[PDB]
Amino acid sequence: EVEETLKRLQSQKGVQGIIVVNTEGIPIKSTMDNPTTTQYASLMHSFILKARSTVRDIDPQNDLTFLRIRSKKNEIMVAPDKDYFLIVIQNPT
Amino acid sequence: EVEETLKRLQSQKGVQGIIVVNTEGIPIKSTMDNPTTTQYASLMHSFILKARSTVRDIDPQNDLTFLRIRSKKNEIMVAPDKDYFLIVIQNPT
Amino acid sequence: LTEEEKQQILHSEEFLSFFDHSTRIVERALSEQINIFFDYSGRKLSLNRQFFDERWSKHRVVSCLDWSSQYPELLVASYNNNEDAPHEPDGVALVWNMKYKKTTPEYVFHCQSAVMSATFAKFHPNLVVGGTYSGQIVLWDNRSNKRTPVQRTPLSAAAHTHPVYCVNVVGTQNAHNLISISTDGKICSWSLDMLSHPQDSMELVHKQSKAVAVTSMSFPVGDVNNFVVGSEEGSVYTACRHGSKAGISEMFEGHQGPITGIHCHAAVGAVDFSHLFVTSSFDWTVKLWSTKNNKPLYSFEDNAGYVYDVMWSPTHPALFACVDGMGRLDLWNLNNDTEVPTASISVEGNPALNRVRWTHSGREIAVGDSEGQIVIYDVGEQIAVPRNDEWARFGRTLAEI
Amino acid sequence: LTEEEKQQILHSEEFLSFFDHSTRIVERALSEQINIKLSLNRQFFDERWSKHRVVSCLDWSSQYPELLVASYNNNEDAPHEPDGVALVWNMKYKKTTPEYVFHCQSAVMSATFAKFHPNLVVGGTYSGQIVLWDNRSNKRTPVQRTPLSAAAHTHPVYCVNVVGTQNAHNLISISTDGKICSWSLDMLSHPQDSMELVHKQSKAVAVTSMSFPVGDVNNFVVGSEEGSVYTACRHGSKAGISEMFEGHQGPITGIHCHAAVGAVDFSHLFVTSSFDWTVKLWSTKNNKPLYSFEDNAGYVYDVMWSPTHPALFACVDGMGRLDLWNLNNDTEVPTASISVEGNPALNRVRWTHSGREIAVGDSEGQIVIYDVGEQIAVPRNDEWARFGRTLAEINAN
Amino acid sequence: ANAIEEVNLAYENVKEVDGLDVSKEGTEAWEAAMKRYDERIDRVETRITARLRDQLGTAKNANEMFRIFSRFNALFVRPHIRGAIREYQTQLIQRVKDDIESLHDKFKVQYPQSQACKMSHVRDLPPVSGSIIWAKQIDRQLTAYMKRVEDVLGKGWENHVEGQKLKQDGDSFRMKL
Amino acid sequence: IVNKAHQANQLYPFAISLIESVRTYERTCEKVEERNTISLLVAGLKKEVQALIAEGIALVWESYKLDPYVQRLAETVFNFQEKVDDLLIIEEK
Repeated sequence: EVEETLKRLQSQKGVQGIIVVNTEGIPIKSTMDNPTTTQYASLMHSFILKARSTVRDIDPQNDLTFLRIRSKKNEIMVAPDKDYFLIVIQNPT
Repeated sequence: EVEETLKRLQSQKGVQGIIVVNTEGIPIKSTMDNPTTTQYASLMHSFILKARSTVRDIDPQNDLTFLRIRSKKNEIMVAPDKDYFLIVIQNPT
Repeated sequence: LTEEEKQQILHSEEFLSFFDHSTRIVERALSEQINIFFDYSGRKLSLNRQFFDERWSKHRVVSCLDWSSQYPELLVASYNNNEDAPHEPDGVALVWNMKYKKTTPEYVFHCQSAVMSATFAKFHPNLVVGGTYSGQIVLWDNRSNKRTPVQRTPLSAAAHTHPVYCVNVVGTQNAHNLISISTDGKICSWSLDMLSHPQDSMELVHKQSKAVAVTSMSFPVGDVNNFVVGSEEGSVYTACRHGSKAGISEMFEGHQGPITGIHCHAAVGAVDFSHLFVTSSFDWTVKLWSTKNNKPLYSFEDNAGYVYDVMWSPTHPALFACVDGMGRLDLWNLNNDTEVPTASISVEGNPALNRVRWTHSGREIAVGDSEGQIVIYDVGEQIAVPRNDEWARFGRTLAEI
Repeated sequence: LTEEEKQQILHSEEFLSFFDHSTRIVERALSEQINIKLSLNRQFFDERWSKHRVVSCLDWSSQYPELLVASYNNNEDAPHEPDGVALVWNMKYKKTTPEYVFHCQSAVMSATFAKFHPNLVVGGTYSGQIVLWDNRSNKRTPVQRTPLSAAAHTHPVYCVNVVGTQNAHNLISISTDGKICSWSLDMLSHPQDSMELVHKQSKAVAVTSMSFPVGDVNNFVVGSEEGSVYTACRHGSKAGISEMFEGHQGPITGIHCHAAVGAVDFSHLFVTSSFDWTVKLWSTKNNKPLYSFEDNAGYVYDVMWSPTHPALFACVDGMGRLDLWNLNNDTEVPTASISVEGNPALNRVRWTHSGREIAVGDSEGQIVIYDVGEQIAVPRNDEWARFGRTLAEINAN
Repeated sequence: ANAIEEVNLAYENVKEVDGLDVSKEGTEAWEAAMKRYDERIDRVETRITARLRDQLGTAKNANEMFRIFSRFNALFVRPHIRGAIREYQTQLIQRVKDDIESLHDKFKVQYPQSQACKMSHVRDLPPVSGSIIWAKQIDRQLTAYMKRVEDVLGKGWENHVEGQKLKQDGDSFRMKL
Repeated sequence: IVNKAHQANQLYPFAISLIESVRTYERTCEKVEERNTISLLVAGLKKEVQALIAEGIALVWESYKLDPYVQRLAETVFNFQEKVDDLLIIEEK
């Protein structure tokens, strides 16, 4: 049940956006408009695939498991699954 | 206290080597095999620039503070600053 | 097009297992909730030039200033009696150019006496007058740069034989009147071109028969002829120029020493009545007034220094520039501050900033100092803030008990 | 590339903030994640800075909580190491290394925090100087030191505390000559109010780790050479030694007045931990021992009142037993007691500004913090005054 | 703020119950009930000391703090509040001491010695007519500081020795002015 | 010991500032004249400090100059300690 997980994450402390990629850089389950979900998760998907190629260049058996970009205004947690990935933007405080 | 910094931050388990590469792509602070990590430092800095473009392009007023790249074999945590960067690989210990 | 049915995989029984693992990673990362501790991490006054050129400003004390009421930022500075040479002129009316960025006096005018006042001929860009110390309000073509008066003044009882501390214009092309006000207990509303006979020369006398010696008077905004006369010691006088109301109407004080600076202002964002005239006085104070209230808002007691002038241009009319005898250009806002100065600057050394006048309908402050020195300011931060009713709202709070 | 360019940039006055933020960020990422009644909370140990270094004094931070200045009297062990250590540690992060080391040029004594100051670690030293450290700098050397003139401090400053609001913030640091001096928290090259606690007999009264009642008064409880707590002022005619609380037989070691009022009366009562082996409850207007506690094994190095529960106190001894005593239920026995590993001569007792936590300065090095949730601000305002009255009734046999 | 509510409530409730418009007795039990209201007063005094230390902590100089202090001098009468905020009061009196001594210095480096002489000459006020204005100028500022002296400490202004000596020296200075 | 305790009780400040001055003077002299250029630049203050300390150590054990000698050496040691920290910082980093 992803619906209870999303609804439980609505009133959580500082949630900027709960989305998830769905078609290899092209999300479907969108809680925002077209750019914030699709274009931003597309850039995140391409850059995390480049990070996969980066650590793959370090060691091909060393793929990626999780990504956490914490910044001044946002903390983007990326959960890389097999085909589609996951992008969740949260507040830093 | 540069040696004190190397000994204290290297004292934490999982840290394979404090290979701090600057923005120039040169290993300004390292304690491991220089030719193997030189390519890793240049590659990781190029993708650090990719992450900087990610943060500066998704949001205009955002600044990249810290990065966590949980890989399959290690946990490559990147510590980017305003002037230079830091690369430290910490395994899931 | 991305897919055909986008909600089928969201409703599928196997794709949600992938979402279950992804949300498991979500719950794995959301349980941190740790922030970075700081540990002592931590993370305007556009002063323009100064027209100081001793070729005609050699030890000459600046008398009242006058902004370019006809020119674009090309002010005039009247000069006090200087005895640097006996037969040479005491005061020299000098004009400069802020628009041209120089230091030498643009137009030099030295009559026989000391120009206690100097002003522009309204809607006559080719004429500047100077009310001298001996009483000869003397005319000069401004752009001709003639250092000899083109038209002197007959020293008569109806005219001024007294130092005209403030000569100024009031209305436009039809209502322009060269009103020279002196210690004669009079105003002399001369004409701009002819200065051999005053058109409306009236007395400035209250119930007493003594000739009230004026001291830094001023004119209201919009030419409503309600000129406020600063007597020999305070005594804010309300007066008119035409009809039976002409002359002295009523007095009021919030000080004792002679008034130093007083002006008016235009729109405060089309809110206030625009005649909030704040006087200043030699008894070390700066008090706000209005023609409707005999004693409104607080007297900013500018102690430790002989106050000289205040101005508040319509670009954010809540911006008066008060000074002292020890050089403190304190310009601020009552809509923002209470009594403290927002943009306060202790000028170089201890200059006696005689006149600190903002650029009307703009912002740059002409400064007439102890010596012939026209230091000019600006802010670059005190923008004309809209809804500047707080200048009146906060003022009414201080006018209750 | 070259060693000259690297060593010039690494030592440039650009990488000071880079090394500070690099150590801050890597130490911030030290919290290992996962991907699959006395509590005895934590012990503080530093290798290059906390070993055979006795703790001079501890101090809780009123601003930026969970911070304590562990001052250290650097013994004759390592002379090349900069004498005097002031380590700031973190509780909220749960780290094993000290957050920022603040060494000095002399064995730091009674280093405390500075109220209404975010980056100002103040502290007396063995050289009679109340050195000052800044949290912004990377160099752990104190940039501001204290003079040693006749008006300035002479004895090693064993107690420095702040008194006054934002209008007149005073840095009252006292020497054992009775020379009390109010200093400014910005410039440290000249004292503001310098004088000596002149007494009738033996003017130079060996004061010891004084305090102030809640309200920041000028009166401080002087732990004299033999008890004789002199509540003294700094200004006026009452400046210097004013009141004497005698009826004691030893030098006070740790003396603390009433902390923040939690749920009882103001309780203008201080407490004396001393070499007399027994804690003694006193009032600021009694001049009679209000109550003398049980003779603890060893001295009583320090004592402190909790702001949450202002009716109890924690004290220590040479054997290593921290004893907190409430008197609303107990009469002659301690409330809650716990020991530290081995037999360390526990030097300090400092309750956190938020209360219910105890910083215990051990023998040498380690600093053990405690946590409790049982003793809270229970509104027994009347029962505390009633028990104090029964104490004043039963003490007079 | 809410101290006014406490004042009104306990004021009527205890002031009109002490004897409840009945007297001529030993007037000690009546006094005890008004002592109960005095305890209510003390509680309000603590509330007012907190409130006024905040507003009087926002301003601290001899003039700025005095403005808010002057707006509440009547609250600054009773000794439980006055003796407690006496810390700030002594600071204000010391600043007024420095200010009056600066006024002495102002008459030292007076008007003809300052640029004001010539600046007054712009308005034609020579030292025979301007130094006298400087004299009454400092007289006016001294009157202001006498109000500071007698209102930082209200009816107990004489109790503060510094303010009393300032009054003496300042009035002798008025005579010099 | 009674005479020493009575004299220390009257004015312990001399001997106290002397001990304070000894530790601070060691930390002052070292970090002050630790370099050639540092000692040559601080010689202007070191001359007066050495003159006061030498005149105090020479005319020591005086009824009207012992407290003055100890206080002079202590004030000079503390001033040399502050200037020592500044000189050592300018010489090293």
